[PDB]
Amino acid sequence: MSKARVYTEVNVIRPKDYWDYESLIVQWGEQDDYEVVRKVGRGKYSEVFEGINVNSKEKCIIKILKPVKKKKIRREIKILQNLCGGPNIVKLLDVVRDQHSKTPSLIFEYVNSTDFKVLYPTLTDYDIRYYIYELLKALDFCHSQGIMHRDVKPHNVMIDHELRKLRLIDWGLAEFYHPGKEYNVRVASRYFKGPELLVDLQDYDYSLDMWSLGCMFAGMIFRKEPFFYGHDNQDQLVKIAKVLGTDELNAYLNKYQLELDPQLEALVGRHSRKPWSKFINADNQHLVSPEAIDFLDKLLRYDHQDRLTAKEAMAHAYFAQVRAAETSR
Ligand SMILES: Nc1ncnc2c1ncn2[C@@H]1O[C@H](COP(=O)(O)OP(=O)(O)NP(=O)(O)O)[C@@H](O)[C@H]1O
Ligand SMILES: [Cl-]
Ligand SMILES: [Cl-]
Ligand SMILES: [Cl-]
Ligand SMILES: [Mg+2]
Repeated sequence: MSKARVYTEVNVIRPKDYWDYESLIVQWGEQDDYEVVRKVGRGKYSEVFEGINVNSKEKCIIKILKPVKKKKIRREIKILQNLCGGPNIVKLLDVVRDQHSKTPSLIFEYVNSTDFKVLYPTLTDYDIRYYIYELLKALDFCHSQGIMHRDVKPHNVMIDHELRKLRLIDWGLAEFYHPGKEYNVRVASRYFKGPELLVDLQDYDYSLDMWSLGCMFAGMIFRKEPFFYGHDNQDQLVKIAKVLGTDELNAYLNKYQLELDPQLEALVGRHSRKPWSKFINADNQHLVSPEAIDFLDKLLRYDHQDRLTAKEAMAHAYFAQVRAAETSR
């Protein structure tokens, strides 16, 4: 079986009540202490509003969880409480519920987000280095708490470009890492699913989040988001294989003793690894550097054991000056 290279035993050492979200008894707050002000988003499982504290009027975010199973409600709540206060994690402020319908609501800090479709074309070489570093600080922290995010994507990375604050949000797909556990591969979003999700490798770890970050980083520096534009889960692996090459995919399949479907094998075919320099053009050359390619190259690997950890990534030469500006304080 496969185990994480780092933070392998966190949930083994911690007391059971840290990761046993099934047995969590929520201590709810007064639900009438908040009221919606304007609907701000939606989803398959919730409907998030810009709320407002009834007293302070101070704004917030009210994520009203739809009829989901109580086991998944407790999981997201327990993860948000374990990660509260960590660097660049969205701050859970309160947890309330109706008392009549038992419908729960998660109260978050408000973030003056700029949607990635609007913000990303205006990001510079320095902006990308800074924001990816802030996102790496969030991933390293949650990995150090024995938790995988499993839904890293631009829609879940809130950026207030005026204050240059970043917040990793949406933890409804997050899970505790237990060594040797077989997880559901129906996680994350199509364009950011790691190869392990597309080949049914169920004993994945924190490195799944590093692949998703790699897809984001590729789409940013090449100004081609989504970078792997697959039309379904099978075509997603095909889009990956024509970039990374099939010969390293075959080695990946042989190592973990996996096998592709007869149908999927016909679509993947045989392909040479494409050099990252082939994706440079006049519109994105100002964002692409040799350090950027080396850092990207060490994230997008079939074998999840060869991907950089978050801490290994923060130490890459691509982030040298960002660390210089950070240590100066
Ligand atoms: N703290 C926040 N501040 C501002 N907007 C927020 C905040 N949290 C969430 N949102 C908005 O709400 C949207 C969806 O919230 P989210 O927590 O991802 O619910 P969701 O149902 O899990 N979405 P999904 O990825 O489809 O499952 C985001 O894309 C933002 O536009
Ligand atoms: Cl799940
Ligand atoms: Cl290259
Ligand atoms: Cl990590
Ligand atoms: Mg989301």
